[PDB]
Amino acid sequence: TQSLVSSMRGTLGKLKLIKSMTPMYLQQLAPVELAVIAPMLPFPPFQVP
Amino acid sequence: VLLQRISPLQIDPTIISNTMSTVSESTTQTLSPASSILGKLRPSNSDFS
Amino acid sequence: VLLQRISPLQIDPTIISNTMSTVSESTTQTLSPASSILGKLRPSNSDFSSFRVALAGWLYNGVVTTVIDDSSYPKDGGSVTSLENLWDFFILALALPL
Amino acid sequence: SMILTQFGPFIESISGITDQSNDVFENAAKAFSMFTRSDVYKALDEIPFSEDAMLPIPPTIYTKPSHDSYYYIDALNRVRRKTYQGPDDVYVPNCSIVELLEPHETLTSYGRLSEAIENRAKDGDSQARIATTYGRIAESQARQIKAPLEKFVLALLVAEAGGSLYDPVLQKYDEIPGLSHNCPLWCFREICRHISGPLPDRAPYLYLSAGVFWLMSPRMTSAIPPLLSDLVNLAILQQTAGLDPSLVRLGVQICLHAAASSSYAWFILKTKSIFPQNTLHSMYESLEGGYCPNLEWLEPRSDYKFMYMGAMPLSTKYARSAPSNDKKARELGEKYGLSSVVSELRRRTKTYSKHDFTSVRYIRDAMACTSGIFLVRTPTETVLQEYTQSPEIKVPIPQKDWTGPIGEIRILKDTTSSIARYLYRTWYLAAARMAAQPRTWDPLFQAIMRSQYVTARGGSGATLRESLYAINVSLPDFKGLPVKAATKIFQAAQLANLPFSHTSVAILADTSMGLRNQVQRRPRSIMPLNVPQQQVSAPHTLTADYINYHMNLSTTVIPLGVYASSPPNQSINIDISACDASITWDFFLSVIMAAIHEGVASSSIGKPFMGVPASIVNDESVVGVRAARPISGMQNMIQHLSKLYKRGFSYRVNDSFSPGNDFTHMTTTFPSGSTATSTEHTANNSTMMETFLTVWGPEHTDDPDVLRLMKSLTIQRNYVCQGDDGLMIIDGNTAGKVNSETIQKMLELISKYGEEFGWKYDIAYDGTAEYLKLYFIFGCRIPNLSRHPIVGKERANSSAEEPWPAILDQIMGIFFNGVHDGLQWQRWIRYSWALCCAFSRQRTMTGESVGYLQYPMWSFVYWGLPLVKVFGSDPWIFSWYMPTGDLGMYSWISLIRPLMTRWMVANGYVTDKCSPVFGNADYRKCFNELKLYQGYYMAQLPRNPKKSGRAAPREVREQFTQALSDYLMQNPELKSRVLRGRSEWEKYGAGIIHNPPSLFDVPHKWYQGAQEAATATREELAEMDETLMRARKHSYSSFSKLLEAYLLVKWRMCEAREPSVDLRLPLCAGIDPLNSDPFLKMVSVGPMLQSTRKYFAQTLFMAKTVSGLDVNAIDSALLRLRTLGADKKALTAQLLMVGLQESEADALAGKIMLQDVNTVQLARVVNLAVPDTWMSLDFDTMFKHHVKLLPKDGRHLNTDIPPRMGWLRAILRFLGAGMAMTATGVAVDIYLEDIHGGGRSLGQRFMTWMRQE
Amino acid sequence: VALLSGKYPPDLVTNVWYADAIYPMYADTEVFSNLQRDVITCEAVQTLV
Amino acid sequence: PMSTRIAEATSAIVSKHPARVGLPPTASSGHGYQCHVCSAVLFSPLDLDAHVASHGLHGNMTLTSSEIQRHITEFISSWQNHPIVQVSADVENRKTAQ
Amino acid sequence: GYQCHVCSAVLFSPLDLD
Amino acid sequence: PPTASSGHGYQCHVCSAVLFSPLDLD
Ligand SMILES: [Zn+2]
Ligand SMILES: [Zn+2]
Repeated sequence: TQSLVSSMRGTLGKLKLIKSMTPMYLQQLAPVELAVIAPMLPFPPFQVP
Repeated sequence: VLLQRISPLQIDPTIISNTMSTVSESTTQTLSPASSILGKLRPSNSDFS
Repeated sequence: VLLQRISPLQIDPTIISNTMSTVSESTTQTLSPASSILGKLRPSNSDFSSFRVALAGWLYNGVVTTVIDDSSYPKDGGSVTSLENLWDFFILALALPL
Repeated sequence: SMILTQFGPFIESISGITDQSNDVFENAAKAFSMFTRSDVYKALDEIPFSEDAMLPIPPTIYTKPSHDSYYYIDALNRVRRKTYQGPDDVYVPNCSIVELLEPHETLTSYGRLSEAIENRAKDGDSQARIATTYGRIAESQARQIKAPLEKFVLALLVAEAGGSLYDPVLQKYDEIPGLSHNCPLWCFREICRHISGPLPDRAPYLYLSAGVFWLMSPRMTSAIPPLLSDLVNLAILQQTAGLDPSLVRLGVQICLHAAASSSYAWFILKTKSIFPQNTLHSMYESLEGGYCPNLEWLEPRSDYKFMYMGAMPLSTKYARSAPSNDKKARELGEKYGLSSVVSELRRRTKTYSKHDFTSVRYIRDAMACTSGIFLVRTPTETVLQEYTQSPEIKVPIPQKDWTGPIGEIRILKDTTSSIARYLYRTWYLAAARMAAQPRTWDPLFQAIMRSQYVTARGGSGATLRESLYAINVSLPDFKGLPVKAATKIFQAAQLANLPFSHTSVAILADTSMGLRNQVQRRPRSIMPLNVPQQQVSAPHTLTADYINYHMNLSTTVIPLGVYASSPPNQSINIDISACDASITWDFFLSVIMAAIHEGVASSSIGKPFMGVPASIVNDESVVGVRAARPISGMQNMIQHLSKLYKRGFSYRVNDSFSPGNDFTHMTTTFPSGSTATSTEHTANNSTMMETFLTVWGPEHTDDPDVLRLMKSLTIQRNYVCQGDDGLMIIDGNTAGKVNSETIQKMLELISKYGEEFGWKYDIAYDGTAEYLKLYFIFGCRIPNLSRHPIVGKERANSSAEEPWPAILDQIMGIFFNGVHDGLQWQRWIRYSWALCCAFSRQRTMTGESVGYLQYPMWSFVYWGLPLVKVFGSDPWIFSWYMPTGDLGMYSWISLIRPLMTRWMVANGYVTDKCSPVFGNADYRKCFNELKLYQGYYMAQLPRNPKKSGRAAPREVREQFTQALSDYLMQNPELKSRVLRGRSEWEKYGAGIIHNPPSLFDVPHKWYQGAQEAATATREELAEMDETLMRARKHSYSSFSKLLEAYLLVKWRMCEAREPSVDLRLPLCAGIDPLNSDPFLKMVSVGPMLQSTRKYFAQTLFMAKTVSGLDVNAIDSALLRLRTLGADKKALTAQLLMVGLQESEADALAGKIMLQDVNTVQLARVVNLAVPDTWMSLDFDTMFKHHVKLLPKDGRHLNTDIPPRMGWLRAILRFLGAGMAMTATGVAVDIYLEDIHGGGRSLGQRFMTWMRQE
Repeated sequence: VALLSGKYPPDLVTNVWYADAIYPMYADTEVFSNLQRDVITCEAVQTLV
Repeated sequence: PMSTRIAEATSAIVSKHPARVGLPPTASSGHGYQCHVCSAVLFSPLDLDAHVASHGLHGNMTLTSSEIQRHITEFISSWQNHPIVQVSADVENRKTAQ
Repeated sequence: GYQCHVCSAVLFSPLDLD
Repeated sequence: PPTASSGHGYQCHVCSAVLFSPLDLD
């Protein structure tokens, strides 16, 4: 009716605006770690595009 | 398990509960969009691997 | 402790709780601004000596610079969507000019 | 067969064949009281054994020499014993008890210590005093058991004669081997037969409650009464802890070699670590597979929050890289002639190579078989052995590094080459930041400091009042009070109105002794202190509390070691031996008192502490100048405390076990029961580990590996310690486990650090974690079964023990210690049935009239023993994670309620009146017949009651209570606020509860707390008997208001919760797919994962949860006045009767009118409580997510609750979760069915009961 | 849940953290002992044909 | 020896044969061969015991052995349904180690 | 003999149950 | 419909459990 609708809107907007750090980590720290790890690895990478 | 020991990123699912506790829910209406999340987002065997 | 005996005002123990009864809410809600106030600020008369130290620190600013402790800040940078951090912003915006 | 002739229905009644009823319960209890020791020893002759229990017994036990060569007389007429093999050989010999004995007057075959030898020893003869010393210490060793000895093995035979049982979940018969197989019953039987011999009487000794009666057999030795306790302990554990034959046989062999030795308890000490060293300390040493928990630290390293991120496999890299154990353990087995046992244990340990359930069960089975006696010696041996230790300091503080005296304190210099400057820095900054707090000058904080140490366990003013008479001060003795003079409350009421300068030389008095026996350890000698000495040591406790809470903060239990034992994360266990004796005035207490006396100087410059005025002492701290400098209060307390720390302590020793021994001698050991002991030891442990890792480590190493390791370790992130000891977590790096050679080099460097300044680190490094005596390997909890014996109870004094209703109180504790440990419930809970049935009848001895006493079975189920079959139900139907009390009772009767109602018409109890709970049946003619109502209210009756109250005259009683009020409350603002709160509470809120928690209860509460240990003799025991008789002869008509209030609601269980953890992971020893119920419940709900000591602290609403009175009662009173009405001034006044500044009480009352309370805290309006059986398991997620309202069928209109009085949701949470946990099998999602009254009727009935609590 | 709830340490510096974490990996030198196995594998297939 | 007994306990708790096959479903080859209230077929033990329980009325629900075993089968079915333990191994197999 | 689902009263004939 | 009543029968041949009615027994 009304209050469930507005509460769902607010829950969704708040969940959009959670203080999360995992996307920034995947954006700019974890590829450096994968590039450091990957030559010290017994099975080398094997990638199709 | 090698990436877990090099990643500075940690996983704290109390962040989602602490940011959940700001949404306003009436005790009246039967659907709780806040508590559905906290019942759902706990994974199956509670593994994060 | 020396200004403690000179100053006429003491704390009125019941201004805060005699307020917030003019405005109220439905009990159906789970959030409460008045009990948010009474869980946020605790008067307890231990506030009072710290206020008197803050008032006495105006005499000595060349050697002592009185600042606000980091524990008064909302530990996250806060969030506008939280009434908790809204009250934190209110408290800090009152307390900073002194 | 003979036992079967009388226990036909009962053995099958408890084994799940027929249901348990009151009839066979009471007939069996008639049989349980009717016995004789010959009737018990027909049984062990009757059962034939299968020869796998049979093994040779050496004949050297029965023939032992005389005891005259073992004791001698010191030059001060002290009776001490002669050591032959080391100075640790100071214990009870095993020899020759038949000769110093006189027979009983009507028990012609049983006897007693001779009265003639006692009289000749009270004269002061040499040999008579030696003989009565040996006799009384043999009595005191023989006494250390809970109940008489044969009663346990009788309950064993009654329970375990049923044969193998049927597991309902696994659908198979268990292969727990029968009673005909076990070694310890065979050894028990044969030793009793050979000790009896030609005698017609067959028991080796008889246990009266004061002292034991012996048997006049010429082959009797004193090692027999601890041996029979060990053998009945192994026989009771093998049936119910799922042991093998072989480890039990090895433990029985070690007990036989213990009796063959020259001293029994000495051998049990010296071989206390064969079983852990060969199995636990040397485990797996090459592996290939398994599973281990993957815990992960939550980043703020003071909060101790954890995350279970799943299971993870193992590999060859995670094999045990700890150093070897072979040569030391083989030498330990070789030195005492136990090489076969250590070779067998090592041979079986080297077989296992996979981390799963069976290896962990093997470790638990090996840990369970160490002897479970309590080691006992005379108190003169304790005081003359353990107090003569003293630390050696190889690098002392040089004499140039101290300045001149300030009063009687010297200051450590700044230009100091010694290591003590870091201790000086830490304790300085801690004292300054403590004294700068405005919390420390709170008079409520001063009042709770004075309320902290005057506890009921307070003694030894026994020369203080004589010394105060020796300094000519007039003390009131308060003649005419039923208090004892030894209590600290009476002493503080003596010292209430006296200035500090008069009681200043009260500090240098002595202290008497307190003894406590322990499992497999030297007996702990706890000691009190008197009132001015515990008052004057207040900065010494405040500064250490500031260290442990704000600066270093190690910790103020299980999941810490589950993290630290996980196989990429090694752990080093750090024990400090003789940690009380190893802190003296030479190093520690000198630099401690100097740093506290210097650090408190600034922020408290003229103002005095409680009672202690300011003073002045002269100083020579600069070599050129000499002056007199004014001294504040806390500095003055350090000045007075330093004299006592420099002098050392004298102990007033009086033992009852040996006449003629009375002495005092000085010592330098730190006192065990002070007000600053554990916090002080944690602070010093943390500080020395810190200054180790940051200074002394890098100054003495060349290896870049050890240096790189010690740079990364710090006490804030990787070191947790409690009391004296702790462990150190070593994190696993990227390449796997850290190299063990560098860790070994740092370890042998820690030992060199300890041997410099006095300490002696006991360091074990084996790939496991010990922490607060809990042993964890690879993140798996292992209970030590030998730590909790079933048979023995600690007794220190020779005084006679308690009356009847306390020996029955201790057995719920026995069952709950069985719950916390891992036991096969199939025969364990059935043993609990036979035992608790066996303890139920008493035979009182009142004059000329015959009276009997018996608790019904429903009382025992009300206390927490869940049933097997109820009224035609399925066998083995209930779990022991049920709540105790009304919540439990409700839940498991609600699980069966339709089938129980349908059983009511079997043997028809039919009534027209249709109730919502039962309907067709009546419940009175069933339940008052079966004594369910009488047993329900009889379980509710208070145990161990007593009231002496010996006619206190009103004047001196009032003077005692007024002086106690004057000592507890000095500051009259506390008096003003509590009289104001009392007046406002009787104005506004009184009438609905008529029972306030107030501060003036505490003078009265301490007054009767003095007489909580008066142990008056006859009249109130007969009064207890009369109350139990009238409560038995009654016939009630219902349950209480709580349970009838609960009976209206209904629930429904389905859809079977998803598993919290992996099923293949070994998480705890003794739970597995063989143990269906507790392991299945553990996998259903998951373990705790929280520190759970901050969880309960977050619950309680008090600002620091310190009152001296029952903070649960204050929170309950606030919540009960919240839910019933009661205008906010009632809650303000209720807080002011605990004592606040009239403002924060008003603010907190306006708060608590409005905010939503947590689920666990709302038990207080209805007096519920989480049972301690749920402490290992998680509950919080089950409350938040798996017991929910508003069911899957939608609304039913017996599901709505108004927005006002919404606390019923939180109590219905407890209700549904109890209903989940009482059922066997997994925890199950439960939704809320109809409640038949509505939220209106439930709220009205709840308020109706809360009218009168 | 790991995408939504991630956090860094409250005071971290990435070069110090990575220079701490990465060094034990390159302390190990196993990766040079695989290339000789590669030598013997290629020599084996060519001498087989 | 113990490992046989604990292995039998594992096989008792984990295997009620709900094991999944790849076939077209046929009216003959069903796990519910003869459900003993009405003789139908439902192809799975969880639906079969739900069929046995649902014909009983929900005020007459008493815990018994079959009522426990339904929750056991549902629990083990969801646990085997989880994918990380669908594809897992504790030990090597001479190929992964190589 | 048959029984009811609310209040669990057991009776004998099905019409009496109704 | 509900069917079970107060019966006269017991003794399951396995598990040694005797109980209320033959309709619960089978
Ligand atoms: Zn059917
Ligand atoms: Zn009905």
